[PDB]
Amino acid sequence: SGAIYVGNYRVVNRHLATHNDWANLVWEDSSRDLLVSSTTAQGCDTIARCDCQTGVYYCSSRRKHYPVSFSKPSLIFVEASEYYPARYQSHLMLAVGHSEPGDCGGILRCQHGVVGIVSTGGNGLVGFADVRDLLWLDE
Ligand SMILES: COc1ccccc1[C@@H](C)C(=O)N1CCC[C@H](C(N)=O)C1
Ligand SMILES: [Zn+2]
Repeated sequence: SGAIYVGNYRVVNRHLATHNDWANLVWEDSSRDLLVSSTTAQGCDTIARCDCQTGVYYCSSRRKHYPVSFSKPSLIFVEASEYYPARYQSHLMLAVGHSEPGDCGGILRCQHGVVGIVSTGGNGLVGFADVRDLLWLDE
């Protein structure tokens, strides 16, 4: 679990969005596993606007943060799960690291701010849904 809170927006994994997220929907994209909802309170987070390929992510299944080198946002095949059919997920970045069911929503940060959230795992890999291209989150 986990979310980004920036301005009057909440960014979550689309497959973990609640009834309240859907009732306050701003934007969603199944191909990216992202959903953004509106909030009444002002958020706690800053979004990175950069091309960093290293950072640190939070892994809830270890209660620890790990440093990672990750690929640039790209179109990657993701196997079927209970939440999606087998498909290509866009704007996804991969790295070597631990991620299991439950770790989705953990934040990946570089020195400039939030980069994205955990969206895929298994096989000693961890995948992050990028949010750095969503410039409107800042306004
Ligand atoms: C079967 O899921 C796992 C198995 C081992 C390890 C980890 C997982 C989880 C985290 C995972 O990668 N996904 C399930 C939730 C939606 C994800 C997506 N973006 O399509 C895919
Ligand atoms: Zn950066």
